[PDB]
Amino acid sequence: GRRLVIVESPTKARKLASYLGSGYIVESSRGHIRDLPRAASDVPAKYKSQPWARLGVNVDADFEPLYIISPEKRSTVSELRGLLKDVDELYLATDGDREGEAIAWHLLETLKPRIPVKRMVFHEITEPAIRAAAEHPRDLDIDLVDAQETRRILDRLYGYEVSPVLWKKVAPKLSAGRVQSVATRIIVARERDRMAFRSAAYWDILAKLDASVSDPDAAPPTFSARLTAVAGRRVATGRDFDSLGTLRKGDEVIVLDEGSATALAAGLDGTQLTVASAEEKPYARRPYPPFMTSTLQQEASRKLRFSAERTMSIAQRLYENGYITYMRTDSTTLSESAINAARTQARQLYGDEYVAPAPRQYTRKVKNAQEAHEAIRPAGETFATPDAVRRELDGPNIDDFRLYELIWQRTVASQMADARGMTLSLRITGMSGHQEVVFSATGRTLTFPGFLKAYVETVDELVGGEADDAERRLPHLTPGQRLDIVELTPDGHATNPPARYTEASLVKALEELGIGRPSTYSSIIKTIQDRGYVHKKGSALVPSWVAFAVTGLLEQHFGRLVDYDFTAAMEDELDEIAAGNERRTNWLNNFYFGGDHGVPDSVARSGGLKKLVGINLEGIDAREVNSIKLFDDTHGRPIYVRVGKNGPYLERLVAGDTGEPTPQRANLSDSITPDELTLQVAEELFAT
Repeated sequence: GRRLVIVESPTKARKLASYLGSGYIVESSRGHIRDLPRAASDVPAKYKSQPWARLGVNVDADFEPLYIISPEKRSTVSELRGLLKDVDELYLATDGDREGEAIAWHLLETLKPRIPVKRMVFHEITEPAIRAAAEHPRDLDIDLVDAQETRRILDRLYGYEVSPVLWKKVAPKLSAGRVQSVATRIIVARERDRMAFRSAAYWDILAKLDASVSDPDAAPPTFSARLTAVAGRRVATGRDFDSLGTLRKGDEVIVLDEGSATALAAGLDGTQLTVASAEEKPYARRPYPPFMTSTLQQEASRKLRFSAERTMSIAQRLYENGYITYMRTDSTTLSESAINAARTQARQLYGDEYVAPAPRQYTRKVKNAQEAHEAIRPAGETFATPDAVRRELDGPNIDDFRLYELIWQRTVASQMADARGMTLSLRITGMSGHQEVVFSATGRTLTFPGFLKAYVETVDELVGGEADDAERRLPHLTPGQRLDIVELTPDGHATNPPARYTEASLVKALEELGIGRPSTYSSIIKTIQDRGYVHKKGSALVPSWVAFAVTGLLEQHFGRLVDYDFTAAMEDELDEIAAGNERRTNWLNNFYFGGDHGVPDSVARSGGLKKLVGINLEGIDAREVNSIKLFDDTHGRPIYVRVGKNGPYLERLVAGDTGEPTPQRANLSDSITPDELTLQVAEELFAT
């Protein structure tokens, strides 16, 4: 009575074997065992008579794939076949999402069992979860397998059609990547917005006011306020200017400068201000939901400074070793046992007052419940505390401890009571010579921390802002109360260009645009950095010059392929295949050959990928593709970056010795970010 069990990895195999016990042999497939051909030599002799076999897809026979065993996986397949000959049953215990379902399907196609097969699905590796899964197998879900295969074939066809354009028009060393190119466009577009941004100056007055002379119990006795109106005209702030430094077409404002702000402050010397309005308004802040993949990568990035790749590598270990639930999920739902476990831990650490009065369920509907239906949380019916786990995960496993702690803290905080406090507003009037001025101040208290004692989100380092537990205190004041002026400071400001993305804020955008999925956020972000499209300047993602070249080529000549809405619709359509609401063959025929289905003017409705890419490329001039226009110099001569074989350089045409146009050049490193290469910097590079 021997049973063979197959999982993706050796760590998972040892952990399952520890719970299944005697009579189970648990082996690892090392991931996928088959793939489309990667080179001519992968094509077996039987298929060398098929001209499509190297591409690996017969588009004329409903996109029939040629799956072959990768040469580095032959010995794995050979061992599994030999083991199979000596067992009475086969258990396939890969992940239950479409990736793991496709691996199970491939193992069946390759191993061809003559014995019963049980497909085991679980989202945490605990003795009760593994025992349950073995006793209650799931039927193989061919809709999941078809969705996985649709994406595999899509990626192969996309690469087959688009790569040669990139090679001919940009550089031979480039690889096509469809969703990668969209993420790169997001980053390029932001850099272009920063390059085109022009700042505007505006001034106000910062006042330090002292209320201790009027009300001796004022706490705090001093506070800050800013000038917000003059003679019934609102003072301009940074939000009132457009991206070129001109006022928006909204309500009238007055833009102060140094002179007018200083003159206003001067007319306020020796006078008192008067409280006009003072409001105290309660707020109640609900806890953050339990983690899903997107918010785990965002918070691990902002708080722990982990890259999304590092976070998912750590989470994989924590999952395979039994510490957390499955880490690729769009659910924030907790099981009844995990709600009760979190609520008990909160009570024991923070007291009855800090537990939510009723249990909190964050039942956000998941697009496919078959693939992952629980939040990322500590595994088991009772969560191991961090203190309990700190010893097991010390030394070289410190990353695992730190991410486990973050997950534990988030999960307990999700079952805690709302935070409470007061939002504070203050409107203050005075007179500067003949002109009435208004001063404004705001404030926020935290009278009850609630869940914030256990978890506070970290603000994005580039966007900035106030943390959810920060407090800004203001004394209690009454309309008509007099205030003395301690200090008056005319204060100068400039508008700021839109923030670059961090890894955290790019994940957030990929999720909100509907372009990323739990299984793809981190691989997109890692791949755009490894293939040289994007690099890191501190925590900021900065596009390289070749990213401008490739993004421009796609935008100018293949625009539907990098359109955010068309991309999100394709990702949604693949999900419909996974749910059994759309057919693999129908989808591939419509996308590749053209069809009457999908959103208006998509690749499919315009005639299909094959026709879209196969336009006349002679009109695409490689020289302009690899030329990024920056600006004219003071003589009106265009300056541009050229992406050469040896990397980028600055260029402009100038009068030679004969007076005819002559190239002047200056080589460029990624030390200079694109929005830093101003005209002034360019002239400096041209001098050397």
